Amino acid sequence: RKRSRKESYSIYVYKVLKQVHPDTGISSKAMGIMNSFVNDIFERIAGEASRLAHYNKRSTITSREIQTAVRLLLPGELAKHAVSEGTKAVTKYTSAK
Amino acid sequence: RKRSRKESYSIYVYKVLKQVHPDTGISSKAMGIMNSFVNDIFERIAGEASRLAHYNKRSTITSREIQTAVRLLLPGELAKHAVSEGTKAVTKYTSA
Amino acid sequence: PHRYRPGTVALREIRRYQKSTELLIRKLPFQRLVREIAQDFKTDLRFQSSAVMALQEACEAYLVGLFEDTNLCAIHAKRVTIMPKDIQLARRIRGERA
Amino acid sequence: PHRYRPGTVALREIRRYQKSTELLIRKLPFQRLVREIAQDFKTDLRFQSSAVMALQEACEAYLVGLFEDTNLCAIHAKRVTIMPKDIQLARRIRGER
Amino acid sequence: AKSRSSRAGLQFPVGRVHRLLRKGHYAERVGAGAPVYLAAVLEYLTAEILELAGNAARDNKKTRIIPRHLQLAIRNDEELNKLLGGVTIAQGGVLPNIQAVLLPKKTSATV
Amino acid sequence: KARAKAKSRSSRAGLQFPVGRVHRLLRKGHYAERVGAGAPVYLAAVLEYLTAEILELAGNAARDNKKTRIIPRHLQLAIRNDEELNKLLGGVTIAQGGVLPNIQAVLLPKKTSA
Amino acid sequence: KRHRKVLRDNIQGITKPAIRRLARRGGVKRISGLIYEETRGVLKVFLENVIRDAVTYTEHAKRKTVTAMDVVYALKRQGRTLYGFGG
Amino acid sequence: LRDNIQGITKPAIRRLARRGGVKRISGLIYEETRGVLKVFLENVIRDAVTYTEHAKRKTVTAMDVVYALKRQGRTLYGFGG
DNA sequence: ATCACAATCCCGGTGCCGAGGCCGCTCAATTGGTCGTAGACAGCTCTAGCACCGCTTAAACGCACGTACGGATTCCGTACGTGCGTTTAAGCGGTGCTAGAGCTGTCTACGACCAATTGAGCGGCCTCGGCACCGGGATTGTGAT
DNA sequence: ATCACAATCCCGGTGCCGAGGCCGCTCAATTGGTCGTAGACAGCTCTAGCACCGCTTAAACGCACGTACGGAATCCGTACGTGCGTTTAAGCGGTGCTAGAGCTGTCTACGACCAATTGAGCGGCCTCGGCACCGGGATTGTGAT
Ligand SMILES: [Cl-]
Ligand SMILES: [Cl-]
Ligand SMILES: [K+]
Ligand SMILES: [K+]
Ligand SMILES: [Mn+2]
Ligand SMILES: [Mn+2]
Ligand SMILES: [Mn+2]
Ligand SMILES: [Mn+2]
Ligand SMILES: [Mn+2]
Ligand SMILES: [Mn+2]
Ligand SMILES: [Mn+2]
Ligand SMILES: [Mn+2]
Ligand SMILES: [Mn+2]
Ligand SMILES: [Mn+2]
Ligand SMILES: [Mn+2]
Ligand SMILES: [Mn+2]
Ligand SMILES: [Mn+2]
Ligand SMILES: [Mn+2]
Ligand SMILES: [Mn+2]
Ligand SMILES: [Mn+2]
Ligand SMILES: [Mn+2]
Ligand SMILES: [Mn+2]
Ligand SMILES: [Mn+2]
Ligand SMILES: [Mn+2]
Ligand SMILES: [Mn+2]
Ligand SMILES: [Mn+2]
Ligand SMILES: [Mn+2]
Ligand SMILES: [Mn+2]
Ligand SMILES: [Mn+2]
Ligand SMILES: [Mn+2]
Ligand SMILES: [Mn+2]
Ligand SMILES: [Mn+2]
Ligand SMILES: [Mn+2]
Ligand SMILES: [Mn+2]
Ligand SMILES: [Mn+2]
Ligand SMILES: [Mn+2]
Ligand SMILES: [Mn+2]
Repeated sequence: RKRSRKESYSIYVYKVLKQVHPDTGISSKAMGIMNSFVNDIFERIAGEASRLAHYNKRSTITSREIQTAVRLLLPGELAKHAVSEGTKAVTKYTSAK
Repeated sequence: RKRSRKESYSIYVYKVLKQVHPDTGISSKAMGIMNSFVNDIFERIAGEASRLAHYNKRSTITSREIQTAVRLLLPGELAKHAVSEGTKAVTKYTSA
Repeated sequence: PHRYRPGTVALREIRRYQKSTELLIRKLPFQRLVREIAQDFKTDLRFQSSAVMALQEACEAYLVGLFEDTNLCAIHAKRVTIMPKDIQLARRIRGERA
Repeated sequence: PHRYRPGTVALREIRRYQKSTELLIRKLPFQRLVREIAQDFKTDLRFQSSAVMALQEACEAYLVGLFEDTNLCAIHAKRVTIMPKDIQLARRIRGER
Repeated sequence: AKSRSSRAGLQFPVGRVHRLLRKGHYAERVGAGAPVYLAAVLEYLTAEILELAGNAARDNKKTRIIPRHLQLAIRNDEELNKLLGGVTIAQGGVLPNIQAVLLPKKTSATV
Repeated sequence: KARAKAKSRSSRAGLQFPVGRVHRLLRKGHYAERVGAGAPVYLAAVLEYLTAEILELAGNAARDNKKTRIIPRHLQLAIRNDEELNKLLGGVTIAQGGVLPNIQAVLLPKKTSA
Repeated sequence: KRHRKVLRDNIQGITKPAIRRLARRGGVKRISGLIYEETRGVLKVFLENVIRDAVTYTEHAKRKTVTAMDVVYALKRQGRTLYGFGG
Repeated sequence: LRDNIQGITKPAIRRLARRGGVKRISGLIYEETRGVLKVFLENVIRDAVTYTEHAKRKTVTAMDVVYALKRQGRTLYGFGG
């Protein structure tokens, strides 16, 4: 027989799981929910980022559109922590040219 | 002098107003509401057509994505009439 | 004989069902209702088994949620008994109903 | 001499305000609240006057709608008088909390 | 028929809609038929509300449609009220509507 | 002039989530004509942060339920007991989640015993 | 082509106890006898609405098989986003 | 900018109630209504100001408010967009 | 309070199947390089946002007074919850059939990209008719009697 | 019933200014040509949806019975609507100041696109440890007394 390659975020969700709870697993259904969750928030932030660019007559989605999209979409503390992780990752990456 | 170009559906709203109520006019604010409406429904129909093409791995939005978008977005009779006017307008354009 | 006072078994049932996550409508009846309704829209539709399970998970969560709002409408009226007028108010305020 | 019975004027006021479209909050106290609230998120902000008018249109239409739902919660309890518990139930069911 | 609108039998601007569809981050490609169907749909919905709105104007002895007429037209039409259920019409007000239990008792007997 | 020891954009960013993947999904998504280099890094970092947050609370729910594996019920308990995750996912149904134990006070039986 | 039997009155397979169970999960202690037919009616409207959108996606894709994804996309349209079937 | 919430007067709230079909109003509604209004305005203005900052402006536009209301499921017609 | 007794809770034993690890092949992310253009930036204009003040007056305010509403109480009838024995059909595990999902390879109609052309639609300017606002004085609606 | 009297209606008058038309300049739509690949279309494999069937049970069902519920009916106290005189400040308008929005032009850093490259992540394949299920004791609450 053959295959049919379907991408999911499963390996990254496992890696992150291993970091926070090193002796915990996850059922395929729970992983299904985490995959739903990642796809959902992705679409929300990119969607909002698209509009932000369009509203401001800009051709390009930058980290700054992502940042503004995050403050609009996430509540309170979640937004603060999300922006720090975002800012830290972009600062680190731009040094690692 | 000369303000920056600000596009609107105003001339087309008036042309349709005159087909329907030739003796009727329209306030500036009412024309603002009608513009908001066209922009709103444009956004909703184009948005659905976008998702529809993507769910089906298509790079192109055809009148077929617009029709399905319209069936998902419009209630019952509005949809029947909207599909009819849309199909009629493609047909008559494909011929001429 | 032994006889529970009315409300005691109802309260046990709330504790048991709020503790579990299992689908509460029997599956075969749910699947025939899905096929009858779908048929009336288009004939000769098949269903992935998982499509019927997605509809059953969505329908059950919608109704569990509605019954919460409905309960709050009953209690608002100083009742303990949900009535169709409570469902109608919750649906009206939800924007599901005119 | 003579006086209208309680509720007779209130009916008349409903008929009057449901016939009309005019904004029912004095514009200048509304404008001060908007500015006061804005300052907590960003100091030395200006507003297009049409920006404050958009906010006033949106707030009064929301509150009118909330008052319709509140009224139905009051009548549901066999009352003719709206109370805070009525606003709270309408907002809980609207999913505003 | 130089203009796509005239070719389509439309008042609304097919060329403009085609441009907005292309510039609008909806797909890599837009078929020729798409902006005809969409323009047509937009005209039809515009006609439908301007028809009910014009009626409201005449009913209120006015020559000119104002926002109130648009609000009366939309909220009194089942399908339009459902389409625009999430929308506030600036300066629209609301439909006259008093709950039966709020009305006085009709004097109720004689005189 | 040897070029490569392959270095993931994820490793450059200090992330487990795939910067490569996320960039490609942003270029294929018809979101804008162009996507900057930082966009996918920031976005991948926000998706990682929120994942960590749900898995932290879900792991704890599993451990409370005497289980080593996270099930959807654990994700629902985590999400619905957290004010901000609950708001973020207020319009989302978790299949096989069930609900929080919650009985309105008035429904509880009258004062008994001592 | 055998043709499956005719489907009639299947709304009644949403039984009084199944509806009690749902109400219990929803925190309900006491249930008027008219609740069962009102619930059936509310459920029918919800199912018709989601199935209508889902079959519209199925038609658009030129299939005769309603996928989980057509239901998931139909739920999302209706503001009833469902996780766990290909979200 | 001290206590501008009380600028929303008992009578102004009573007018809004009237347009919403309300015949009789408890004395506690006025403070309840003020709380609800502040929460509504805080939520819409936070988002509007956020669009302002992203546009690197210092002036809140109608359009900022219209995008804010759209995000909150409170779409407003008559102010552009 | 002080019981018997249901129903739930908790425990370790049982055995089963899906979580999770390996493995090897492949598609997609990476490296490196070229080319053109979006937007950051710097400069300049004049819009419209803001401050401030005086007058006019309608709206807000607060206080008196009394009605009709909400809430507490008592009651009575039967709609519901509980539990019994009987009835019903879901669930399960099984085989048996093929429809249609979904993948590949082919290959041209169709939509992107482009240059050159011109008329549809935009802002500027102007005015006059629709409608807001008024008060004359008419009939209706509310409440006192 | 009668009888204010405030509200409501409709009327023609009147004076304001924005709807809507005319003009003429311009940029975005159209025309006609190129060129590349998206997707129709046909063919092929085989996953998974559907259908039939016979048990075994647990769930669904109808019915007896009663009690706690909901709703009807009454009474009492004051919250809240109405109307007044008094105070407040919104709205108006007109003047006077400058922030900064919104536009321009310049130049280059940055992201699209292309080729060559290789290992991250895929499905296939396998297994054994987590947990669903069980039966059997302890423990917890309810209802009787
Ligand atoms: Cl097309
Ligand atoms: Cl960037
Ligand atoms: K300005
Ligand atoms: K199949
Ligand atoms: Mn940890
Ligand atoms: Mn155990
Ligand atoms: Mn296996
Ligand atoms: Mn696996
Ligand atoms: Mn390997
Ligand atoms: Mn690689
Ligand atoms: Mn490079
Ligand atoms: Mn530029
Ligand atoms: Mn009463
Ligand atoms: Mn089977
Ligand atoms: Mn076949
Ligand atoms: Mn096929
Ligand atoms: Mn062509
Ligand atoms: Mn013009
Ligand atoms: Mn007069
Ligand atoms: Mn008259
Ligand atoms: Mn007149
Ligand atoms: Mn004009
Ligand atoms: Mn001309
Ligand atoms: Mn042209
Ligand atoms: Mn292809
Ligand atoms: Mn029997
Ligand atoms: Mn009672
Ligand atoms: Mn004035
Ligand atoms: Mn002024
Ligand atoms: Mn300056
Ligand atoms: Mn500037
Ligand atoms: Mn630069
Ligand atoms: Mn794998
Ligand atoms: Mn193993
Ligand atoms: Mn073992
Ligand atoms: Mn098992
Ligand atoms: Mn057991």
